[PDB]
Amino acid sequence: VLSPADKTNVKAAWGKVGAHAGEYGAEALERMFLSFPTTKTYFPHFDLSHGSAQVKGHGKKVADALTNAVAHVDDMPNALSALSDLHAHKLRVDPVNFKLLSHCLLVTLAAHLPAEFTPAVHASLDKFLASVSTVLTSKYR
Amino acid sequence: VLSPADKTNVKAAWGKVGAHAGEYGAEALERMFLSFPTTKTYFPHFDLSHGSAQVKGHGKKVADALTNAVAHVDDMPNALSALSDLHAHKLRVDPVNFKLLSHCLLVTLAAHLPAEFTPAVHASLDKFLASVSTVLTSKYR
Amino acid sequence: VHLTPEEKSAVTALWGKVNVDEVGGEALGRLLVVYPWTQRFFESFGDLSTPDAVMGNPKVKAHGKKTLGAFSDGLAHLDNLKGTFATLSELHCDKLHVDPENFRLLGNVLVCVLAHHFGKEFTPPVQAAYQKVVAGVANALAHKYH
Amino acid sequence: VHLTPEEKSAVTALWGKVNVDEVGGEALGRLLVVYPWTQRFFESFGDLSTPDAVMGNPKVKAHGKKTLGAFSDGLAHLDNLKGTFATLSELHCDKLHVDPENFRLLGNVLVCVLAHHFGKEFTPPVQAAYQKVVAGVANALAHKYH
Ligand code: HEM
Ligand code: HEM
Ligand code: HEM
Ligand code: HEM
Repeated sequence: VLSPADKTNVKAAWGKVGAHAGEYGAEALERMFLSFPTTKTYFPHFDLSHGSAQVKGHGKKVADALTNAVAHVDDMPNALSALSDLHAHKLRVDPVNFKLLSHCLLVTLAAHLPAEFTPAVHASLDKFLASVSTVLTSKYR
Repeated sequence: VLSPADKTNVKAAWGKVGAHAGEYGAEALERMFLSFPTTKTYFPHFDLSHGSAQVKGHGKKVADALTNAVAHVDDMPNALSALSDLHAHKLRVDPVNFKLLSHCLLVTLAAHLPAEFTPAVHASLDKFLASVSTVLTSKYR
Repeated sequence: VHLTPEEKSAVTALWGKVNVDEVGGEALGRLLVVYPWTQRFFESFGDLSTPDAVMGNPKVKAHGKKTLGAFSDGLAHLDNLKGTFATLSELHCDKLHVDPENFRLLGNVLVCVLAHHFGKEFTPPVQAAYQKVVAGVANALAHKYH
Repeated sequence: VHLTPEEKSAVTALWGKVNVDEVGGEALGRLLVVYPWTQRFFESFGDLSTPDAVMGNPKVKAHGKKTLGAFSDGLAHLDNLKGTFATLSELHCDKLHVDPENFRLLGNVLVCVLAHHFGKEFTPPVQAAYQKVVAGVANALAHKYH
């Protein structure tokens, strides 16, 4: 469960991301495909090279979805509804993969926010990213 | 989330367990300790030899708690309340281990309920142990 | 994998009793019903709408026997799993795009099926032996991923 | 672990800039804050009640230093992680009762701290190399469990 101190930490950190959200989104993905080669099996149609526009474009979608998640932190299941139907009925990405993106997202944040990536903010972001993951896979079965 | 069909499926299979729940709980644990040896790190203070009183007792404790969860399946959080606190503040078992016990409880059940362990009951059982595990872990952080 | 002499004997003695086609179809079937996301690869198989649909799907049954056949032949090479599955590992990665996580799921489903089929003869130590075998195969099948 | 010439040089060059004293105290402090259940192994350290408490705790600091220093010796023997950590492996299992899963969590927190400390110097390809290192270190530590 996300506490009020959690919700504050997240809003504050995601506030700094700002207009770089799209850019952080893409680096996180790149971090994922390089560190966890198995995740690439879901993008056989993309050019996965560094500087890829396809990666860039998807990085932007992801990041915007989370900006959406942050805006609706107390009503996440409704905000992410269409996204949770999509991955459960069409994409069908194995649940283990949400942990791998979540960690790459975290490392991307750490590398860009030297002053804001406190031990406590680190803990609320990891909690927040597990709740997004839980919502997105809630309809798998 | 568990559908209505799921709840019917779980109540039906657990019915058959009936009186053996306690012996089933012991066999599942012994299967866990043997297939997954790292789970033994949480029972250094137990005599883990086959047929030990400590295992059989614990086995019975675990089954009672499942039966309770089966009886109050429309309100698990509230029913397992005391159990979440204990595991969250005291025991502090890493969440990965709930998956391995869940698996050995499923193997136990397959082995003892030939007639009832259909494809559809197996799915409901697996969703059911995943919810129990989620409940048991919900106060970790 | 590392199995003692006694672990291999257990494994081979039980397997001797297996109807491959029969268990092949059942395990693949259960995977598809218990972990529906695994259905993504099987769109050309046809009707997968219900548990009965899946379990009665000839496409599923035939996939299941080909799958478990390959497993079955790997049992003869417990000392060299990687060597035996290296080509299959490459196919899975480069052409089929299968997340290795699927391999861990089938392994578990497989162990549930032997338990269902063997009842009490599937003892705790026999499980354990088989748990290594399954982990072994999944690791071997994931080793050429890149 | 298997590392390309580029990966070995990546790992090695960054490690050279690290002060084990402080990266260690940080990684451990963060493990205890982000995954509070790991605090079960450190009841004797005292007050781990608030993020500020854990971080300023001197026992956490000394310990983190001890851990990372051992970690450092492994970089030097990246070719035989198993043989290098065998003693500590037995210790963590037999005497300490540490679920090996904890090794994985620590590995992940350490990557986070490297990113945070170094920023844009810690690029994707550098990350990936360091992901291989930590995973191999974790497997090396869990090796003698039984
Ligand atoms: C925080 C976690 C995630 C979020 C918020 C997220 C969100 C999204 C969004 C917003 C879309 C585009 C939907 C549309 O507008 O058409 C999408 C598509 C997609 N997602 Fe997810 N996703 C997440 C995790 C993942 C992971 C871990 C994987 C695989 C490893 C994955 C695989 C994909 C794929 C393959 C597509 C479709 C790509 C295409 O064909 O353009 N997602 N995701
Ligand atoms: C299906 C999930 C689980 C259930 C229903 C469950 C239930 C219980 C119950 C009823 C007790 C005893 C409570 C009491 O005496 O007040 C207990 C204690 C305990 N559980 Fe859990 N548990 C589960 C999962 C786990 C797992 C996965 C592990 C470790 C791998 C674990 C480790 C323990 C430990 C170490 C104790 C205390 C043992 C003792 O000193 O008696 N539990 N659990
Ligand atoms: C023990 C584990 C497995 C083994 C030994 C195995 C083996 C095989 C073999 C022998 C084939 C045919 C290869 C050829 O064309 O020469 C194959 C193809 C295939 N496998 Fe796997 N497999 C395993 C697990 C899985 C899993 C879990 C999935 C997906 C959920 C999967 C999906 C596929 C598909 C989609 C094909 C292609 C079928 C076709 O083109 O008709 N496999 N597998
Ligand atoms: C993955 C890297 C790790 C390495 C290289 C490492 C190494 C060490 C070393 C060198 C010692 C000191 C033994 C001595 O000074 O005699 C030690 C002790 C210890 N380690 Fe680990 N460790 C690691 C991770 C962990 C983790 C993740 C945990 C638990 C969360 C842990 C729990 C302990 C405990 C409880 C002690 C004993 C401290 C005391 O006496 O109070 N270690 N470890």
